[PDB]
Amino acid sequence: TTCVVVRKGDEVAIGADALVTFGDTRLSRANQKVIPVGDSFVGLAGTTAHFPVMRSLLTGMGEECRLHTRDDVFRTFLKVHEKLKNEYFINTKEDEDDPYESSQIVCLIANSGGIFGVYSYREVFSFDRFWGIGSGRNYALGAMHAVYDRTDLDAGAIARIGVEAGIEFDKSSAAPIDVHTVRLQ
Amino acid sequence: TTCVVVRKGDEVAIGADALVTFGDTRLSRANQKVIPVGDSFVGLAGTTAHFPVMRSLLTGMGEECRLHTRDDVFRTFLKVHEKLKNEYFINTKEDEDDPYESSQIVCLIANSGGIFGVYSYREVFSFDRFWGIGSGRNYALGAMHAVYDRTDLDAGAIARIGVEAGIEFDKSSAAPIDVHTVRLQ
Amino acid sequence: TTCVVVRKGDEVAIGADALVTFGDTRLSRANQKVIPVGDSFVGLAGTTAHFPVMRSLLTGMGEECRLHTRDDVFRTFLKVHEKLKNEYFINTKEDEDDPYESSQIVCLIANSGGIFGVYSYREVFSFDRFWGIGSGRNYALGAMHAVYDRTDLDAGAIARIGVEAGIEFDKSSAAPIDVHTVRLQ
Amino acid sequence: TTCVVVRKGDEVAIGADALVTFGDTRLSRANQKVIPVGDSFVGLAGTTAHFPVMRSLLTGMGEECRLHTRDDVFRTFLKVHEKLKNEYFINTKEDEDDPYESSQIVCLIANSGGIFGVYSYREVFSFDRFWGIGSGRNYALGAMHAVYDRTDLDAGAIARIGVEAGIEFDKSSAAPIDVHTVRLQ
Amino acid sequence: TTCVVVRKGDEVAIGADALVTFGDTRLSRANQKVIPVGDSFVGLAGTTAHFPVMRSLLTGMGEECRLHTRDDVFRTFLKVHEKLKNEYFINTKEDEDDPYESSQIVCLIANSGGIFGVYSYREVFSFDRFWGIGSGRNYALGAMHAVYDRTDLDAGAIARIGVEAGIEFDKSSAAPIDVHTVRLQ
Amino acid sequence: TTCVVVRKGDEVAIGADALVTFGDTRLSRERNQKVIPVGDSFVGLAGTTAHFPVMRSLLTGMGEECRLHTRDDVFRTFLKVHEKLKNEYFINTKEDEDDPYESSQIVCLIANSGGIFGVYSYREVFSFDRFWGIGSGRNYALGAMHAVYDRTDLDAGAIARIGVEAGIEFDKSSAAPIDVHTVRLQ
Amino acid sequence: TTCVVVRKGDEVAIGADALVTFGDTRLSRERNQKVIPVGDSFVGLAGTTAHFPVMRSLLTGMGEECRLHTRDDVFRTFLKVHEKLKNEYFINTKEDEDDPYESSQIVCLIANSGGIFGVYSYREVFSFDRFWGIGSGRNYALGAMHAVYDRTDLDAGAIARIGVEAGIEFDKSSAAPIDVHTVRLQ
Amino acid sequence: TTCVVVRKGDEVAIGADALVTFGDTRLSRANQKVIPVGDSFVGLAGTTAHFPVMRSLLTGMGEECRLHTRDDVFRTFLKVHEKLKNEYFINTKEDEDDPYESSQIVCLIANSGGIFGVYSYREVFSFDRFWGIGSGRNYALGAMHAVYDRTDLDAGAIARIGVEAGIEFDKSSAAPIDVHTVRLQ
Amino acid sequence: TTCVVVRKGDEVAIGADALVTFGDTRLSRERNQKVIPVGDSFVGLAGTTAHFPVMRSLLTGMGEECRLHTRDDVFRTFLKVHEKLKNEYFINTKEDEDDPYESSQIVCLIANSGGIFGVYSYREVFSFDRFWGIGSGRNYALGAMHAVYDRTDLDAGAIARIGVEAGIEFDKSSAAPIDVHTVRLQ
Amino acid sequence: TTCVVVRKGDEVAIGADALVTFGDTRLSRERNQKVIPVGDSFVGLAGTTAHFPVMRSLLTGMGEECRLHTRDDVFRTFLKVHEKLKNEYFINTKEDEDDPYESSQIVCLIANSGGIFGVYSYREVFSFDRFWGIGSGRNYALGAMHAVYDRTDLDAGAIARIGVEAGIEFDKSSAAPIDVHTVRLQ
Amino acid sequence: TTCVVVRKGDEVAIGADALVTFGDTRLSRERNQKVIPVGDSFVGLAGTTAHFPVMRSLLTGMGEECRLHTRDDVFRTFLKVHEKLKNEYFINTKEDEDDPYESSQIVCLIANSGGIFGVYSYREVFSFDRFWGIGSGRNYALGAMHAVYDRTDLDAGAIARIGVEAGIEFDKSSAAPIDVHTVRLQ
Repeated sequence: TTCVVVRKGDEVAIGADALVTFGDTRLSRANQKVIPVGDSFVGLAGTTAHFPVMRSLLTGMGEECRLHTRDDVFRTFLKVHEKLKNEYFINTKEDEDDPYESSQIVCLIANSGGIFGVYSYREVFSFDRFWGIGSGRNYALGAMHAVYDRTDLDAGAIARIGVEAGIEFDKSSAAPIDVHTVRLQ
Repeated sequence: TTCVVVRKGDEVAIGADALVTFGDTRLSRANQKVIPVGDSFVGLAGTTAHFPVMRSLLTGMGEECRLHTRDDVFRTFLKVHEKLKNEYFINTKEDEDDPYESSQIVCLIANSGGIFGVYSYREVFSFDRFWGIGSGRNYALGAMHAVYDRTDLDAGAIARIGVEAGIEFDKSSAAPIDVHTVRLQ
Repeated sequence: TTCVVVRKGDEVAIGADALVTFGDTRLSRANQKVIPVGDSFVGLAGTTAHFPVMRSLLTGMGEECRLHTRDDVFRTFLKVHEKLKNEYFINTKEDEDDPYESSQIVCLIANSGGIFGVYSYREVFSFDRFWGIGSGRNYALGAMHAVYDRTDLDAGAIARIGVEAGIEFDKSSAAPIDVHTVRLQ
Repeated sequence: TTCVVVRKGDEVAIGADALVTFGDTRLSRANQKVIPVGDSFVGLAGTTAHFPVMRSLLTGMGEECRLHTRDDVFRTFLKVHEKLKNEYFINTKEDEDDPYESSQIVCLIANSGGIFGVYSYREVFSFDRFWGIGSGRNYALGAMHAVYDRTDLDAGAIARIGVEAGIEFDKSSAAPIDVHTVRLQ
Repeated sequence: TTCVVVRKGDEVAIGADALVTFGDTRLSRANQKVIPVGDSFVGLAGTTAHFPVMRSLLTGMGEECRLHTRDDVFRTFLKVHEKLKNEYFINTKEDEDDPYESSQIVCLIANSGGIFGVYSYREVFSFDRFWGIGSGRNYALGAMHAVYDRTDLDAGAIARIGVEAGIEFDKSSAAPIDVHTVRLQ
Repeated sequence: TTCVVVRKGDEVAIGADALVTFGDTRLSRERNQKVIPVGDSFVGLAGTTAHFPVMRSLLTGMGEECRLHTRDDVFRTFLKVHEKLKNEYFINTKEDEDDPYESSQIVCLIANSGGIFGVYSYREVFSFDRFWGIGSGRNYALGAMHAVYDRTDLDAGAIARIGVEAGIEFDKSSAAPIDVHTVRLQ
Repeated sequence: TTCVVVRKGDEVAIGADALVTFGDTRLSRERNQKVIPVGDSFVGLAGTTAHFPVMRSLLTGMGEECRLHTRDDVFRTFLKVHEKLKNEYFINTKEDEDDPYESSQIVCLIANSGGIFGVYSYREVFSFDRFWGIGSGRNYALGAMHAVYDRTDLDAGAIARIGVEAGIEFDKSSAAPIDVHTVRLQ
Repeated sequence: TTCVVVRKGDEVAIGADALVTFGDTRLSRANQKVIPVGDSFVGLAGTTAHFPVMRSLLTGMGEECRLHTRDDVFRTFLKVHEKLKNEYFINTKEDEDDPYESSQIVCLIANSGGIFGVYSYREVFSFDRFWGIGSGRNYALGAMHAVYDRTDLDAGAIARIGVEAGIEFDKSSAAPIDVHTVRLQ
Repeated sequence: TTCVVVRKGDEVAIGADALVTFGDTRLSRERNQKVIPVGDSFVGLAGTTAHFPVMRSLLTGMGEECRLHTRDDVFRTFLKVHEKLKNEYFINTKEDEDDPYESSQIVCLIANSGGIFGVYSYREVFSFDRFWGIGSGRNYALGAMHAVYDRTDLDAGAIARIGVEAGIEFDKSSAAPIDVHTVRLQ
Repeated sequence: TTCVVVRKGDEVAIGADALVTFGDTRLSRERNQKVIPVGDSFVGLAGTTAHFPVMRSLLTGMGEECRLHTRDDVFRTFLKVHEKLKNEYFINTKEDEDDPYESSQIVCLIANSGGIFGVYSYREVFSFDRFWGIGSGRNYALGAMHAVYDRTDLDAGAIARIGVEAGIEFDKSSAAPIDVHTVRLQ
Repeated sequence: TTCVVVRKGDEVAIGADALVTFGDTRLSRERNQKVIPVGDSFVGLAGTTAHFPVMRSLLTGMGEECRLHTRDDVFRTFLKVHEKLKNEYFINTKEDEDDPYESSQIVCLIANSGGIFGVYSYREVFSFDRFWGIGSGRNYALGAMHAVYDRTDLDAGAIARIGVEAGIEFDKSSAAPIDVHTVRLQ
């Protein structure tokens, strides 16, 4: 996976690749990993096997899923954690003494309030210019960093360039590219 | 095991091999891994040792076992998870940070509503053309992909060809082949 | 251990060896692993160290220990699981994602209702001709398979031949042989 | 440790060595591992570090510590398990699927009712002639087996010979030898 | 990370580097690891991924976050442990038999009451001259020890020198340096 | 990688995908790198891209002493490849008899007018009647080729393409474009 | 694999299954690949299919210097097989005395007019009086042959078939058809 | 650490070294590991990181901390275990099947009632002449054993000699030596 | 480390960061230590700082016998480097064919008027058309150079600088200042 | 161990602690054991006390053939030390290029009128401009020396003492007394 | 095992326990097996009883070429012991410089009129001023001897006895009776 979020000027963008697999076996589809949730867009980290519950949970919430500030995203995903446990019987533990782990990344978020990342359903970050997640994200970060200050490139174009870089070098990332842009409030 | 599901035109099909073992020792029988549940057919993944409880649970449910839509299959297997714990004292945990694991696959499903797969009793997928599970599934996927667009082949015939491929190359798959077809609503 | 069950004609049989050990050290006795439970015979898998509680539990049950059908054996051993936990404070967990393990085998059963095997106190199987368990069972299965269709051999004789094979080749199986026969209802 | 129990004629005996250590460091004393409990004698298996609670528990019980039959010893040590958990906050788990382990041995017992062994606070055995436990027990078993049928040797003398053998060959067994004899009822 | 605390004369100081990472990937920022909590300064140990909850918890407490004595810091962080569990569903276990582990370090603290360190949310230390934590702390300790008795250097200057040493030699420490000083009561 | 060989009628074929990587990082490339013309044979290389240059240089440099049209010839030729690797390039290729089957011991598939062959551990040579495949996508390829081999409208080249297509469809370590070469049997 | 040898009366027999695989993937084949005629003896090969070609080529190429009709002859012959593997084919077959029993050290079973034999680690040779078997299905085979050996209506060939049948019945790594050869004792 | 207790004549003594570390890094101090608790002295085993809670707990108890007999010490430290769990949320588990482990040692104790050692907060020992704990204790035991019968040496002098030996040979033991003596009742 | 090579138009470039460490402890230094002038080529060294001195001493001492302007020349030259390491400096550099891709087998990148090259395990030599990079920050560098390569205002030197900048930005084991050298193609 | 070398102005210094152990058990000693006079140089030995006697005997016995006043001389000298260890004392000192940085490969620090040096794996020699340190207490020492190096009142000897003091203060495997030797640069 | 050596005044002593085992099983014995008279020296052997016979046979057979009265003599003698073990008895005794301290590398303690010595890995020889000990009970022994060494009424023999007594008291792998030999210094 290569998923990125970008912020520049009065616009934000979220970009993602399309590859979905059950382990090493590719699954052909009719984008599955980027979800519209109200007027936000959420890009899911991790294995395809865990997408259906997350899509069903976030899209079903509706009004109680508030994402336009860091505190709102934080309180919302605390509620996502509780719903996973009580309704779907899924565990999402966090221990403070654990080091950084990629499998604890939940999602990136883009809306008119800004661009955000969620770690372990509890730790929420806000980003000023860009960030990315998944197996192709290091390639994406280098690309977006190299081109961000170009005057002819908006947030959507920078996000596309980020995903292109991930697809170019990562075997676990593949075309087509899905990009959505949103104007800041 | 090689178990497949196929959808083409106004018909769906489910196909499975017959090999059942306790570990490395083969068990001779009078098909054990494909179960009629109401008007659906369910193909069980995993070891033969865990078949009896699953067969007893699914066939005993009756009316509360609804499988003709993705949401119905989802809610039904959430109930299967609870029954396993409360009635049969069997555990089926899911952690979100876990990667893809073959031992979390529950079953494939075929009925007049379509063809489905269930992962970890919670994550439900719908398939457009075909899918397969078990040790011989990679051979089966290649075979079904190669022949799906043949105008002379219906869903039942494609499923047979899928199971044939699994039997040909996988030591843990064996004849005879069991195939059932159902007309879409 | 080599323990077998056989069914042929109007008779069933259960056969077992006599070797009992605490680890690698042999224990001399005055058969310990085959138990009469009402009008059934139960052959215990696993270490000698866990025999006393199982013998005490099964023989103490009496009327609530019903074993003449697959469903009865199933419900009975669900109750055995609960008694082990609540009365004797012993754990018998099952996880669905676990593969086949020999240490989960509980027993073989022979009575006028047929011949049965119990796995993990929850999964119950019925056998048509024969089966065996323990370290010498592969030798036993080969022997019984080779001689089953002999017109001069009844169920008791086939079971003896099964245990003989286990004793011949397995260091963890030893004479004398204990065989009991029961007429089918 | 080398601890043995013997039964012959109208007498039983229990024998033990004297070595006590905290790990590899020897502890000099004013026998610590053989305990008088009412009119029985109990020989403790395992590390010296766990002796004080066991001595305090068994000797404090008094009348509710009944040991003269297999069933009595069984029910008594079920109560010992509960007291360890509820009063002393010590765990003694048993899983049925576990293999034989020396660290699950609790004690040998000798009284006018016979000679007994307790495994995992739940599984109780009765012995006809002799048995032994601890690091020197294999040497002891060979010695007692070789001399048991000697007409000039009683149960006490056979037990001494058993402990002598353990002391001779096992570095974790040491003199002096402690032997107690009891007449059968 | 290199974070230090210093006490000398009528002044204390806290010093920290600026490097923040998600694993091996650096995160560019607009100091994130040093937090003003009332009139104290708290420097956070461990991964950047766990900063947001800790910052949100400590700054939200307000009056119930008392830090000017060893006992106050102790009782306050016991409450931090409970809030993490009950409000944020985060675990912070301590076992007494565990050895020293760097991942159990919580923070260093500097205020008008003195300089403190917190280990595992339960064990609180007070320091007379200085201490440091994180991957560059050994370099920092050597530097501060070498220069502490210099008559021209106050607590703030000694802390800067400590962080400089960490930045010089540790790849996981980077400029700019953040230092805050506070007068003792 | 998905590489296949096929034999049907008077024709044989060899097919391969194009993906080449240094570990997990893709390398953009130029004609197919893993299928090599060696005289009038075609050789498809198994394993990591990092070990391709020496193998390409060795096989193409041999010329006349690289004889591949029979099982025995392929066998003796690759014994010589083993010796050259050790003595000229200082590379080790050990075989122990007690070792089990390992995919990292696969060397190559071969197609020429003498037939279709596979080489394991530079010493064990097999001949195939209808088809075979190697690499991470080969199980998908085998299922596809098995399912379509008896089709009267499909020749050896077409069956090989279908094999590589299946590997590309399902294996993340296999990618288009597909390279196929056909040769008439002698 | 299930391979057995039997001796009874004036006849010996060798029996084997037909399943051959590259790892977990089955290879379709042609006559039985794992039983080899070597002069007037029959040799049944243990272990992975990947190591069959060199062993077949070595044993069948020896000819006159491959003498197998006594325990000492089989012993000296397979010492020479060990040396040829190392010097000609550059394959290692080490033995350490302190190693325990390992199934991957089994080389073959042998049947000829001199008797029935087994070879372990190319150095340790055994002679059998009634029967033995090797491979993943051998425990089932041993039980079957033991149960039926004393039947007056069954000769060595029939007992061997029954042994292989038992292996095929219960072992997933054993498959039909069954190959049996009988030889009269000298 | 080297901590010892000695008993001779009408006097007992407790001796300890001064080295305190956070892992491999030494901490300079203004003795931290020997605590006065009422009229007893308690020497703490294990890492410096766990000292503050133990010091705070034992010194805060006061009258309910009774230590002058084996049974009193036993009941007192059972209460210490409960307080650690309920007040400080610290775990101190004991399993009976565990072997001897140095990390389960709690403390040595010296008072007018005698000299004691506590293992796993539950198992209490009394010593006749001497004992020691920590990384330098083997050197200390050899020294004290060699000199105990010297007529010119009292309990305090023997304890000093014990700690001297630990300091001489153990890198994790360091001067100065702290010794306290108490007259037996 | 972040080291890159670039080729565009009539120019090539090599770029590297400056960070050098003994393990986790930084060493302050002097000109760039990891980029070496060897005749009229520039060589960027992969791996730990601890192994730089012998490699610098060996390559710069060779002189005329160190020929690097073609793939074959670089190949033969580094075969000789392998032999010198063993015979003169008593250092081992083994390669086994069955080993997978490993980053610790990377030797160097090379830039000269003949083109841009990479050397793996002293034996496997690659030529690059546009760019490549090695070391802990190379993935960031590859993404940056790929994103900007087709810019008409950027030459090979500028693209290399941008590559190293990206590595320094995100990798803790890469640090300023940046060292870049450009060479005109023959 | 804490051993340091310093260079400042016209003087160099070498400093070391005194702690020597067989494993965890301290050995009481006599002058400093880990700093050796070799001609007019001083050599500070890294690693376990158990390996000191052979190294002391070898270096002090060499005499004239032990030349240490330049980087190349130190390099050639310790290549000879490696050969003597193998041929005379039957001790192995292997280096593999693909190995990462390891503290157990550190041999010694050196101080003489030619400068201050460090030797890694008997083959890789470094020269230092201001200071360096080795052993378990070296990180504390580096921080101390870095913090005080630019003090106008401190010479090379005083900076080295301060370095060893820091190691002794914080490292349990470092202990007083401190041994320091100074030498004037040529 | 507890074995010690002591030096005080004009006398040295060597002391040892008597316990000998094959693994965990005790072997009953005869005079002390682990202390050997070699000419006019006494040698106490470390390690398992299983390796005593060759060492006893080698050292006692040497005679005149076994010189032990100085550190250099002991050193050269045990270099020769290493060579004899390899060439005559086919036993390996490797040393790698990068290895840490290991108790299984201890060879022996030595006492004679020249002083008291210890040998590590057949190559590293130490001389002791007051005392030392080896084996599983040595830490107890060191503490005892340290505590009593300065007693005016105790000679070297008495201090050694006290050392072995301490080992026997606390170590399960040490047992009575105690064997002590004293020798006057030259």
